[PDB]
Amino acid sequence: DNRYKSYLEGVRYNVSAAIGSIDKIYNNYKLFEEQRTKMYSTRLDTVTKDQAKKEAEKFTKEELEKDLKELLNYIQVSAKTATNFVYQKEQYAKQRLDKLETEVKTLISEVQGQSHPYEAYKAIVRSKFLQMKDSLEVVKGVIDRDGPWY
Repeated sequence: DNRYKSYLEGVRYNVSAAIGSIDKIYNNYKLFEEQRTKMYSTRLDTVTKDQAKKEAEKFTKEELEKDLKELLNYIQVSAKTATNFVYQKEQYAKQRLDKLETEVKTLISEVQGQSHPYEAYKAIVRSKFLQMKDSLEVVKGVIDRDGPWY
């Protein structure tokens, strides 16, 4: 019905948003790591090291924690709406979102434990983080299709 379409539209919206968060954090980590390496390089001059230090100092622990909180919020709202997908073609999305919610809660718990930006990033971009985009893309494929599942 039209109510079900509204549920699909909202989950699609939030899962896309979550994937944006996953892409943002990972890329922020990559850039942070690149700039940190430069800033401590033995083969680079002070001008270059200085610029790297300035770019590295922008990656705060607070931005990461807020990014993970945003990610959790999009996923947890989606998981609740996805109860409606039980016994429907999109059902597989419900279990995957519940499990992602649990996993992102763990990452937030990790980031709080750490005090410095680089170590917080290093603690959270590991095995389970690095499968999250793939899992959300599985969800996306379940909830937003333009033809059969081949």
